[PDB]
Amino acid sequence: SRAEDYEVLYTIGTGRCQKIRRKSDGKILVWKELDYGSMTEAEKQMLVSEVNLLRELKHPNIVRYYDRIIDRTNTTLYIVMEYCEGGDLASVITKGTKERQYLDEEFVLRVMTQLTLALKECHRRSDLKPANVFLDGKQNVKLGDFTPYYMSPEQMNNEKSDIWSLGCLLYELCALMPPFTAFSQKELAGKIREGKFRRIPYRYSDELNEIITRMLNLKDYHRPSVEEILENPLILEHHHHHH
Ligand SMILES: COc1cccc(-c2cnc(N)c(N3CCC(C(=O)O)CC3)n2)c1
Ligand SMILES: [Cl-]
Ligand SMILES: [Cl-]
Ligand SMILES: [Cl-]
Ligand SMILES: [Cl-]
Repeated sequence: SRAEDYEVLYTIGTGRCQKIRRKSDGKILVWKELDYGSMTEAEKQMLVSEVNLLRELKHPNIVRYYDRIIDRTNTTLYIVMEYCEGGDLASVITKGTKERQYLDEEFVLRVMTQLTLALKECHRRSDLKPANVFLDGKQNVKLGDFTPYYMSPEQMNNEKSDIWSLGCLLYELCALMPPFTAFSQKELAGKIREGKFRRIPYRYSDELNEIITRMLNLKDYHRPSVEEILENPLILEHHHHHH
């Protein structure tokens, strides 16, 4: 549990995220670097609190956080977590736009199934966007992190709010653009409150279109619950995580 136990391979993004290798057994991991040198005792206490709660989230569809490492010489805290070799979903959407190629329905069903189960676990314990959703090396989808395109009408003015955000994310995976677009937040808010959007492309089934649309209902109480989503006939065993 010291930084010297690991070698940095390279920087993933900029605190700063780095792919690292554990020296003892060669295991590939990543860590996030948090410089706490500019923080008050009160801000460091809330940091330690947040980090200890991260450690108890064990679920196949939530990024796994293993360890935390302190380096007082640099006032740097390192959060060691699993490595998701597939990167984030935002980059998958970007790729699709550039290649002018829509994503497979099977892929969208996997994201839906696995993110719905991550949310179910989050709700049971008590920010859904493509940049916070990660892919591993075997088609598994994991929620991480922890212009407001995905802002729900009610949050504009609740576990059903998360359903709205998943609807927006799944819609963007299919259309390669969010359901509501605009140049300012006030214009965005107008579009959102009206609750109209284009059908996802026709290569996607009426059944997939229907459930996404339901998640985007203006009335939180008409959006399907996590349990109602998972009962959908589209969602099969192979859409779930597999080790
Ligand atoms: C090029 O490969 C990439 C691209 C983008 C992200 C990643 C990646 C891989 N594994 C991770 N555990 C990871 N993180 C997911 C969790 C994030 C968080 O808790 O702040 C930090 C970044 N990102 C890899
Ligand atoms: Cl898994
Ligand atoms: Cl296209
Ligand atoms: Cl269309
Ligand atoms: Cl199969």
